[PDB]
Amino acid sequence: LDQATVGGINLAERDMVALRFCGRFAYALGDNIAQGRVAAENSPVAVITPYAGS
Amino acid sequence: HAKWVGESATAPEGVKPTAKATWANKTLVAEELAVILPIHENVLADATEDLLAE
Repeated sequence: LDQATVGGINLAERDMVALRFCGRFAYALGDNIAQGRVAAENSPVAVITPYAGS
Repeated sequence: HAKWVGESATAPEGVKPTAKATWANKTLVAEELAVILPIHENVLADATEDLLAE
């Protein structure tokens, strides 16, 4: 960018330029896998949490 | 005219000035000047010189 206004900075008026970085991403988890005739609730993920006591 | 500049993204000394050129108009206007020289036909005949040439 060499003419845009970004964050209130007028680039061309100030001899500035900017680099505009972006990417587009998505996420999905397949987490209630088939287990028989009856629909089941699961997760492929388990968590370990720190010792809370003192 | 040009100006000296800073580099600040936010302070008023980092901004390049705007400026004008300008034109104006002079004019020729045609004006007339003139004279009429009346003379009597007998005087013009009796003179020794061509008073119309004069």
